[PDB]
Amino acid sequence: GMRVLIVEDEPYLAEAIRDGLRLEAIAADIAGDGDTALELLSVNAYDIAVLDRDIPGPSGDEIAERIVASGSGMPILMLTAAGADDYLTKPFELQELALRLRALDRRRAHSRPPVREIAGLRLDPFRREVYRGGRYVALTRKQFAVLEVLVAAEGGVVSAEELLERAWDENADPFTNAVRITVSALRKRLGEPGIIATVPGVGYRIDT
Ligand SMILES: [Mg+2]
Repeated sequence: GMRVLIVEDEPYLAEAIRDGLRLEAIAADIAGDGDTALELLSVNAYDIAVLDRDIPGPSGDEIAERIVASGSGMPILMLTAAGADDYLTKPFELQELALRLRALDRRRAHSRPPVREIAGLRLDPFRREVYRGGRYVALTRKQFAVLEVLVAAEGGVVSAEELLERAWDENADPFTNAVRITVSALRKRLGEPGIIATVPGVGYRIDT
């Protein structure tokens, strides 16, 4: 079934909302503040984020911006007292929330969430961290952006030109030596065994 993240700070409310979804076959994790929300987003995968706007720590709008920047396409539903796919005013009927969640999910029912793990690597875009078999590998911003694209291709081949468009600038001056030296540095950082394969005329890919 569906897994959602509920971020709401009002006492008992986050737990009560998860409770109302339980028998709707919609499971949920909860958080009362933005720091906990980000920590959960670094570890678990969710189908939708339900975010109260005014919460302690990083606000609900700041969480929404970081989800949007992650490039996952995960739908976001904001809760308001009274960017984002939809907004819901508190208090709301539970059937109303379950309807919005299902509608948001089925719009993208056949799309796939990003590939963040392959061949031992785990990539977390929220903390911008890479783990190889559980071992932390520090990476520069450019190295991470290139690796993020290669991992998301799940062994598919990515040209040096696409890496330049996606990790430097969509209308960049097509010079690919910078991409080549960055991939080479990434290979040194990741270590043995070799995980980034070169396809001579086309580009690079994650091996196995
Ligand atoms: Mg609040």
